[PDB]
Amino acid sequence: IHLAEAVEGLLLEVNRLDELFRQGSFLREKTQLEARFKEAREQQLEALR
Amino acid sequence: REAQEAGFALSTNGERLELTGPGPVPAELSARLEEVTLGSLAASAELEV
Amino acid sequence: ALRRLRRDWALHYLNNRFEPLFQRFPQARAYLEALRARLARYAETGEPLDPAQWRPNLLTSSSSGTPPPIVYEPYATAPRLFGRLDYLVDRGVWSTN
Amino acid sequence: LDPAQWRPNLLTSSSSGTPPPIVYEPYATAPRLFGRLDYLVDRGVWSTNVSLIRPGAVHRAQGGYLILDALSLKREGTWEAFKRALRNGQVEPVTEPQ
Repeated sequence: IHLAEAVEGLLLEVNRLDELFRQGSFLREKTQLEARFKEAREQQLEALR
Repeated sequence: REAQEAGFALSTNGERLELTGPGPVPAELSARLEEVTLGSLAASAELEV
Repeated sequence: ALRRLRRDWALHYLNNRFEPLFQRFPQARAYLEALRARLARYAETGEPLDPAQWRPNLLTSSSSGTPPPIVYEPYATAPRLFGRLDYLVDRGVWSTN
Repeated sequence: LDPAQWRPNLLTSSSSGTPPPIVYEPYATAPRLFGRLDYLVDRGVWSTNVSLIRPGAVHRAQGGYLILDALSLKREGTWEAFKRALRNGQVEPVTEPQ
């Protein structure tokens, strides 16, 4: 029963996970990866310019 | 009080946790923000349980 | 790359949330790590997750040791000996779990 | 919660004691001996419940006598199931393999 309630909480932890998927560090790391891809797209844009 | 240590104000909207103030907040401040957010969502889950 | 990073952070956060579960149930390591991998897949892909397929099924509880659990089965047949796998037809599909 | 799955199914009512409830079943077969479990296909699912079990000869023989023929047992192959229902009290309303 302890493991049953524990795995119930672990399954409910999807809310914790997808709420962490909009946190400050999430935004920071997504923005730095997007900034790498964005500087790639930029240098492309300015070369075409 | 963690935010007001550096002189930063807070405006939370329930699920969303954020603070108002010019300039970048300390890294420890953002870490505490995310820790408090995770704890709040967890305690929410156990309150439904 | 963002999908892979989301999977990695799901792995990290669920390692944090599962290590107490790992020590609490030392011999349930395989099921817990499989659940963690499934949650990582949920994070990376957005694949829907159902509790009905990831909830352990209670077979038999304690018999208090004494008397020992004795089960006489005069109708020795495969469905009654080795058990049965039911099939609920939800939405028209014979979806099992 | 559905009442259709939590409503007790009326198998057999009183026979006023006298005469005793006698059920002669010359067609001694498992669906008629041990009863049948029906299957209403609602919304496309073969959803069953406690309300879809039909009493057999054994169910309406309770408190009385069940008359059976040896031919209808050794011919229809229900002798083993019958003697298991007798010895072990294993009366199972039969269902189709589907």
